[PDB]
Amino acid sequence: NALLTGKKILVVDDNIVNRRVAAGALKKFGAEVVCAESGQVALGLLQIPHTFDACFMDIQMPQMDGFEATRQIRMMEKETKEKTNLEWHLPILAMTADVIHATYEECLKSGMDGYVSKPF
Amino acid sequence: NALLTGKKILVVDDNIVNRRVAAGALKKFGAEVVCAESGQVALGLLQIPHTFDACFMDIQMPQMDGFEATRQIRMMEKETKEKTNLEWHLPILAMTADVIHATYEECLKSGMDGYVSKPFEEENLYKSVAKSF
Ligand SMILES: [K+]
Ligand SMILES: [K+]
Repeated sequence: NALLTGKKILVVDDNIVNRRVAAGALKKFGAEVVCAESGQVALGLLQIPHTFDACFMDIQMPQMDGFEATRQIRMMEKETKEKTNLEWHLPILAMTADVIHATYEECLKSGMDGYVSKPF
Repeated sequence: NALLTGKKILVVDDNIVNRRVAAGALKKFGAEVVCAESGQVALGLLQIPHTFDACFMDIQMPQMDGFEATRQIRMMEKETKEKTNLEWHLPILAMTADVIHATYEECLKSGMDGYVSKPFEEENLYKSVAKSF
């Protein structure tokens, strides 16, 4: 509960800056981190059984986005449930930062002066 | 005498709940509020010269979104500056909540267990230096 020692985290992101920064953040608390740059690579790493304890899922990726990739992880797990009678549920947290920042850049680009924080 | 007393706010939003909430809230601070359901209505209300002190701009609207409408509010001001030399710069604040809500609803629908709001900050950020050749 204080450190991530003994945990293995999958970071999926198609931005090399995100992959490097997330991994260093998680490694500073002792996580073993594996990075994937695409949904296909992530699905290949998540063949059941795998040893990952949690996954950070970039929602915006070409060819397969994070929603699709998640849908297929859940299909993989449902298949395993049916054939092994054990329930696999990898924790998956979406990484949305790049949808929100892109949104803020179009606001500024269009000429808006700011935005409402925690808006109406 | 309340905080926005004497101020007139244009709320542009195509969702009736936001219009009702934004306007009620702003009126409690003493603002006179006008609501618009579309960018075209907003552009019509912002004929220069106008009496609006601020504008809240829904970024996601059919037919004309808030970026477009903003883009044309700025052309109006630039045209005025060019032709009259008078400086108009309406304050425009983006309303982005419903884009974040939809994204968050899509995460749930796909099967994710949650989301990270704030991005990963890097540790030694202001610790970098400019090194000279
Ligand atoms: K991305
Ligand atoms: K909207």
